[PDB]
Amino acid sequence: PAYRILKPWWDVFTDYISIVMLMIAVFGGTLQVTQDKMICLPCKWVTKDSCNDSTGPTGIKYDLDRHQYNYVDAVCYENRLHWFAKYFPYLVLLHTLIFLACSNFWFKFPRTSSKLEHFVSILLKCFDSPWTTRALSETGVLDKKEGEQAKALFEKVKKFRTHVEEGDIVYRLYMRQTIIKVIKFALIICYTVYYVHNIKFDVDCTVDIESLTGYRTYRCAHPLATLFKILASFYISLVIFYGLICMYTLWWMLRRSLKKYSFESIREESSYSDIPDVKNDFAFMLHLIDQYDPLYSKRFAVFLSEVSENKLRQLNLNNEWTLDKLRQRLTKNAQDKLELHLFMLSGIPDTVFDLVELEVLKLELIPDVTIPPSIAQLTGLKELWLYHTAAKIEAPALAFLRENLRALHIKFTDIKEIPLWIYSLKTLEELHLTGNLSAENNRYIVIDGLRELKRLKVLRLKSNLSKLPQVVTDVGVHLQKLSINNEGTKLIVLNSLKKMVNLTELELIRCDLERIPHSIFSLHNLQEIDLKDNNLKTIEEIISFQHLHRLTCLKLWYNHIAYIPIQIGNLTNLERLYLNRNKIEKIPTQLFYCRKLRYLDLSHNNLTFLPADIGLLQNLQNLAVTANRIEALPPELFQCRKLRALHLGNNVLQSLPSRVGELTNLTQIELRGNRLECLPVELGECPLLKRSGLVVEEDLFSTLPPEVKERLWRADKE
Amino acid sequence: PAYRILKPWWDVFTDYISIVMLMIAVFGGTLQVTQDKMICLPCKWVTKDSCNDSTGPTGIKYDLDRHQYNYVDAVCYENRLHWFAKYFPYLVLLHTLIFLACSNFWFKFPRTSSKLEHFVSILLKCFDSPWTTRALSETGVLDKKEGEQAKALFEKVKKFRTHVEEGDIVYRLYMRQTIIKVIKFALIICYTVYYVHNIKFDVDCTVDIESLTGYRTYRCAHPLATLFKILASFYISLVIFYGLICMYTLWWMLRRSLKKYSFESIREESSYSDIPDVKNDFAFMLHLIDQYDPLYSKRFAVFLSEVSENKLRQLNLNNEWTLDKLRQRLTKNAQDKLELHLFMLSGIPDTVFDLVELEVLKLELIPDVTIPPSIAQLTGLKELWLYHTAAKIEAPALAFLRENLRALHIKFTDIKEIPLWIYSLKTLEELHLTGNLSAENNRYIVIDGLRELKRLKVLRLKSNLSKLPQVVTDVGVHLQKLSINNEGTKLIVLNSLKKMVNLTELELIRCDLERIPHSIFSLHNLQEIDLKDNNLKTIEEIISFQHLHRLTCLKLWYNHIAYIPIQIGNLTNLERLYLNRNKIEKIPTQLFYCRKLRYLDLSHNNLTFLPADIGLLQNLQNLAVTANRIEALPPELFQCRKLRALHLGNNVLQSLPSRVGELTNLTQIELRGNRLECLPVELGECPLLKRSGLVVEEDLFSTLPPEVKERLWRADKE
Repeated sequence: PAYRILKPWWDVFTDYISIVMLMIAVFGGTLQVTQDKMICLPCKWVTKDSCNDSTGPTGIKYDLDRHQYNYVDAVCYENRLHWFAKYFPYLVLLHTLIFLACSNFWFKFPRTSSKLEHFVSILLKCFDSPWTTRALSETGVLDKKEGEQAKALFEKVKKFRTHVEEGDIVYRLYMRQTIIKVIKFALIICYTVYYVHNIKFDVDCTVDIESLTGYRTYRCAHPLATLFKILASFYISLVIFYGLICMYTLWWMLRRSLKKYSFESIREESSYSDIPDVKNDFAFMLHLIDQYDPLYSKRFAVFLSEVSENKLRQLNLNNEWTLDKLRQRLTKNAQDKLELHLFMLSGIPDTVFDLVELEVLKLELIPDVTIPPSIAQLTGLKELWLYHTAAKIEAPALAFLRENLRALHIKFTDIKEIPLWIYSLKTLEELHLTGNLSAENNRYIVIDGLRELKRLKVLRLKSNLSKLPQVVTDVGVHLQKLSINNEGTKLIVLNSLKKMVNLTELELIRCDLERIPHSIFSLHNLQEIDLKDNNLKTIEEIISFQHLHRLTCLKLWYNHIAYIPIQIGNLTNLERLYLNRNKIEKIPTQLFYCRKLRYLDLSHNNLTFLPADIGLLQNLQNLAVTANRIEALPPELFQCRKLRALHLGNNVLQSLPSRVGELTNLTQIELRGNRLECLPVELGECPLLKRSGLVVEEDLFSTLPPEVKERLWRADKE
Repeated sequence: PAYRILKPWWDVFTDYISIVMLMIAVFGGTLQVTQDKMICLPCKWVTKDSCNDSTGPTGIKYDLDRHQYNYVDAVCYENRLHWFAKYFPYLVLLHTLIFLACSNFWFKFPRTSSKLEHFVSILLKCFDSPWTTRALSETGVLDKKEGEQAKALFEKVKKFRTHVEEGDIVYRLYMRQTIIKVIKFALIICYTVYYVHNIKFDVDCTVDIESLTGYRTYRCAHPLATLFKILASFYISLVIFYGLICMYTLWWMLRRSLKKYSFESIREESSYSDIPDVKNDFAFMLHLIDQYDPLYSKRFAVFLSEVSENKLRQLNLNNEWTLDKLRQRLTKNAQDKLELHLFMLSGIPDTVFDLVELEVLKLELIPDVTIPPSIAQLTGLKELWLYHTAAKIEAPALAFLRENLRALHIKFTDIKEIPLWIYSLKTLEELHLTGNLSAENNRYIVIDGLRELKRLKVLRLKSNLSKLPQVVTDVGVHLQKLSINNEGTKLIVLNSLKKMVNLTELELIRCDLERIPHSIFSLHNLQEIDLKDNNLKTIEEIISFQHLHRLTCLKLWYNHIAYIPIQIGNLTNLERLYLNRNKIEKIPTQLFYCRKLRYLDLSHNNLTFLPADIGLLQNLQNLAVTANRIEALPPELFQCRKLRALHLGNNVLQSLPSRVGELTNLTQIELRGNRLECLPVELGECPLLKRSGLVVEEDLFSTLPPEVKERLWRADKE
């Protein structure tokens, strides 16, 4: 059936003893009801209310009719026969019924019956699940339905365990009913042994009946006395055994503290040490199961272990993300390297470590992930991005990283979630800290270990830092690229950059400087300068940039500057100048003294006209003047032949010179938003020009001869 | 039901006998309770407390009313009727109940009830499993679910076997209850046969009742005496049969030692000889099953054989390692041919032999590997790798390998674990021994069979040779490439290389020569010679190498040479020369006389400067001068234009000569570890120059003008 596992050997022994006692009770009751007469005979001679018992023999004449004998039998039976001899079977029946009631009370009381049914259903479901079979076998691939069933079983087992530990009702009812059984056995044995000698075959009744029969005392015989006596002896022996069993049950329930379950055997033998001991009302059920069969408890033990749940989740992720299905999700970043980005995953699948070709791994919002040593299988992995991810490392994996790690990007909201092994990677070249290093008024101790990286070359601090850290200044002695994104927070250098003399990039995006630092003049090794959104008003510091012999990538876009300084003519080695999103009205001629410009870009600025000496800069390749008040392009703009990109959008350009055919290198040109009424007929005289190379509105697209349109459409096939 | 298989014929016979005895008990009980009266009559004439039994006949007047007769009947029934006549049905009921209880004890006792239920569940599952059907049919294609279920059933059967052999409980209870049955039958027969004569129709009761009736003795009649007597005879016959059955059960359990199961008939008939005998508490259940039906035991026996587990593993391997998986798992080795690597696999999947394009097979740590004839299905297979695997091959597959096998790789630690059929492979061309052939005071007898293979070209002995085996000396007269690696173990020749006349490769890696052997001079046909890690001291024997007019690949790295002899100039055929990892203070100029050097490399040498004569080596391709204290490079060296690779690591260099720019065939060059600070501009103009070709420090790369960097990186794509 179903509840056979919930009854220990003593319970079934008591059940069978109760059945035998019920048979005794019904046999005695049938005996009494069918015939329990008391055959009484008056005796002539009386010796203190007792019969004296003092040619051929002859019978004794009593002159009593049959009905008088029946009456004296009835009176002597009701009055002078001991109540035990008359009511033994009924007392046995009542005691057996009470024993059965107190044995089955917890099975029938709904408050505990529901809990028992829930526990047995859960135990049966957890006993036969193949996940338990696999876990016991281990002491590769499982079906999705099986994994989902195991996950649901884990969840409901945990919820049931949480719900049950506060009950403490099944154990209380079991203990109370066992106490009732023990005390009932004590009383039954005492009174039955005391009164069993009170039943006998021959009895004497002096019932005081003279006016109806004529004799006072009667010698009476009870035919069932011997049978009732042997039945009482049998019932006494049965109750003795029942009481011994109940005493054993009490001793078992009072010498173990059954509210606490050990659960140590499996966790010390199978090494499943992460199984906490259960509280009251659940240790009792497990003890009962142990008394029935320890294997059920052993198989149910796996569902309470965190290791089992964790490896179940890992197997679920392995099934969900196969190798072929995961190579599909591989993507390429801007740097053209294989990138695997995990988003909102429950963890790191172990199948991702089979991709030897993996090069970039990005982890974003995965909770409490431990990088398994299987990462040692990978070879080409160089970038690891942990955005809001706390990753814990193992010993072989940490050494593998310290040997073969190149890049690391981490974003964090609190310091406590940053890796504690980040400093152990002494070969990391580039680091990207986009968290919030401003702890509780600390001197950036959380990054004080940045000096450990002796091969650190790129820094990407974006943490709203109020000032450049001492540790950063120390580590910048061998730093190639320094990038600070202060998000508009005011930053003060205060003579802190001259320590670094090997920096090549000094990106200062949103540092809110408002002034070009005076220490940047000491970094003659700087080549790329970016000052986006620093609220810079005066940029006359170009008067000191000529000492920097490698200044070639001066970028000053997204700023508020009025007039370009003449000191630009001081510099000569400028290759990429960017001054977009500014308010500049006049373009100086001396700016063109830098004949090495390649990617000059002046777009979204309050410009008015293009100087006619731009042809003097024949090395120009790109020039984007989108969103500017440029009335017309001067012809000298087309003197250059090396120009490639030319973006003139949202500009008031009424006319376009026909000499566009002079430039063969003009690849992409953008003229959307301009006030053009007709297009040059030499626009098609460019061998290298595709559909994406021309960006104009359709309405004016047909004003040119259709032949060049057909040529362009023919060249746009592939 | 389910336990009918667990009850032999004696069990069901005893159950039916107990049913019949219970019918006797209830019939006798109903008889006694319904009417068990004893009709007594007083006798007037008495002879020693016994009735004497001494015109028309007339009745005898006793002057006793009916109630006096009832009283004397009751008294004579209780006192002078034998207890057996009154309590025969109740004793029969008690004995029947005890017999039933001791028969069903083990089924109802939970400790053995759970074990029996688990055993019968496992037996029923293993009886109808189609895996047993296949195994018995064998004395094709199997579903994945069926195979998984079969593996799980195998595992749980093994676990149950491990759990049960320590029990020894069910057998003990069965033996004890059979002993109880036998002794109870003995006592029942004794007392019942002794007291059956005590029941009789006519009885005499001298009950001493004079004050109530007036007669001393009474002749009484028991109406049920004859019915009870025939019932007792029937019950005695039934008990005799029951006792004989129990005696047979005891004899069956005491002449076979049921703790141990032979299990040898099936394992000797079906060739499943690998079925170990089961221990106690599990052999007993098998004996019971044999008593019921041997077919259940035979079908359950397959799960206890290692052979069935092995073939189930093989089938699961074939189902798992599908054709597509192995096809995708094929790799390209260094030799540019299809290769497949098997690591720690339990066997070779049969789907592997369906990859006709396979050419190289690698097996490592595969235990008890058997090559089926289906390897003849493979056609492109040419090399076999047997790493720590003992391969067993049949006649057709052996012929296929004798006809279509080129190379062989075997790894071992013992002599015996190598294949004994290796010498049967006539068309073998390459051999790879990586074991320990140094046996107990033998002249390498095991490899003595190498004389069988006259078609061999490559021999790769690696067994830490102390003396060259005579078999190798005799077989080297037709050998092409001989590579020997003793891992620093001493090697002696004593005129052992003179026998060979046509050898070309003489790799003597880590053979602890400590001196150049004098037997190598006779091998004028050698072309490649290497003496790495041979503890050499002086190499002035080059005068004896003038006989070798084909010596072009003499390698002497990883040695200890004080200086290069001046006899190198006598030779002129040097094309690949190596003296790496040595301590030589200067390179003599005569060594540069040989104009046809192409792969001269001198790395990790204590060299001071390179003579200008190195500029006459216009034919040199690769030159490695890493870890050399060369202060400057001669301009004459850069005059050549056929140089292909120049590696410079950890060298004393402050600047690079400016005439390298004239080089156009320079494919690659490295300057890592040097304290250089200036990179000449003319280095940026070269037809053969890419980012991979020139790898230098990041800081030093920024000193060159950037205009060529964009052009180079734009062509770095393809």
